[PDB]
Amino acid sequence: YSKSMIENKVFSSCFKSKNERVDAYSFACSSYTDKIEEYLYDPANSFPYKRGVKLVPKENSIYVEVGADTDMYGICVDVCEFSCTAYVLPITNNFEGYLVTRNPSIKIGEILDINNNGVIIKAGGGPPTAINIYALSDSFTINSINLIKVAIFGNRGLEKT
Amino acid sequence: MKNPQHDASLLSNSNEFRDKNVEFFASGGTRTSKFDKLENHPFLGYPYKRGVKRVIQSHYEPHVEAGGGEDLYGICIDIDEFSKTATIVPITNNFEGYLVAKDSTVKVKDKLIFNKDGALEKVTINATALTDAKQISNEVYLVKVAVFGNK
Amino acid sequence: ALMKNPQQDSGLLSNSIDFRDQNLIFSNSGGVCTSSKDKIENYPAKGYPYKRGVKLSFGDGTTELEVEAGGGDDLYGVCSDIDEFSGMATVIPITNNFTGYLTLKKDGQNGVNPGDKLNFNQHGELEKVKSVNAIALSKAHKLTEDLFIVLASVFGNR
Repeated sequence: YSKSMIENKVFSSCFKSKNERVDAYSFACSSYTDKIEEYLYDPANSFPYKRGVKLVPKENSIYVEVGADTDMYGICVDVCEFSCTAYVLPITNNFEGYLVTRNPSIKIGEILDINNNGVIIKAGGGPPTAINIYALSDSFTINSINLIKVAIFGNRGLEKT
Repeated sequence: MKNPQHDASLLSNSNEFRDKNVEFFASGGTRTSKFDKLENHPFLGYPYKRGVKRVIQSHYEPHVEAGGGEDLYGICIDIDEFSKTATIVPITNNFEGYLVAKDSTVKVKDKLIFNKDGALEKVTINATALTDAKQISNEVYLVKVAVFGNK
Repeated sequence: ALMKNPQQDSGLLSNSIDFRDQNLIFSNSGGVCTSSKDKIENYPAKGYPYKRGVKLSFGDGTTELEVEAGGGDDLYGVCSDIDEFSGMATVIPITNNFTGYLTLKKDGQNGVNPGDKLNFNQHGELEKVKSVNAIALSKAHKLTEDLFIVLASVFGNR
């Protein structure tokens, strides 16, 4: 898929709850001194936008591919499809923003984990979580893709259950 | 309180430039970089110079309170009483400064963990003590540490 | 070896005609791809921890702490540059990710390939695999019979 996604016959119809857009600005709270890196991504394997990515050093360049929490390099916050370039916030930096999830029913304050597809899921799935992820809001569906506001702050000392 | 505002009748003699920085009112850190990330958050209690955890629930936005362990979120380095806010250095950012210690047992070269009350106690590891615990007043002990994360 | 710059002089003038494979020198301090928002510290240097993992070393108490080559459960950062006149070592904290050329252990260096997970030994040398996330992005390059360097990306603690 894509982020921008088209001519319309008519325009689409308060200030509240207007941020529920797939192409919304990922950082709920931004900050200067946040490190952002550029990498290449596979244009036919998996679309890394708003997903946890890992570094795959290929024979021609270092790419980023959707990955699990065990081998996560960071979070892909934006993509330039013209150059097929992914922008990554390293895991060493804090993040507070909207990410792609696969569970349409997640409550606030729950512990979360990133799966092999770079997707937010409940931490009770069984895999030992290695990152501190907490749900700051209930998951909402855009009609279909599920998004959720999360706070990610570093790695977890001892893997939980 | 960070700055207990009390009126005095005589000026206090302050001329020596040594042993003047180890005090409960000295906010911030001993060494600070321009590229350090700071976040202001609503707080409950008084988590000043302590490890802070983020508590999430009329529904209100998540706040922070003194805590540690698996729930450790950051360190409170400064406080504003009027706005009832706390400046926090996230756990992903290293910090060097004086923090609250549980007791006087902490010495140099000691690995320290944030307890459930946000105080540094000897042994995941979170900090390495740089100096011995010093009693500012009553049971308040301040220790210089260099936070590096969680093991 | 024990100096970032070649201790001995040279009897030749550089050609400076090609642009490929010119960054393999040991004097290439700093990172290869650096961000302006990187937190950088400096510390007194005990030994020569250049291009190695550095850990805190204390004394009796009469003198301030310093940094020495090391790793494992005591790793504190990575040294990327050294000012010899002042004896000062530039340190990038482990909480800040780094990408650059680092010293590689001369044991199984041929087995090191891009994508191989690495870790720091007790002497600050990168070794093929625990608690520190480091990934090799190239192969080992030989500068001296005992000196090998590898491009690595360190991105925090496991």
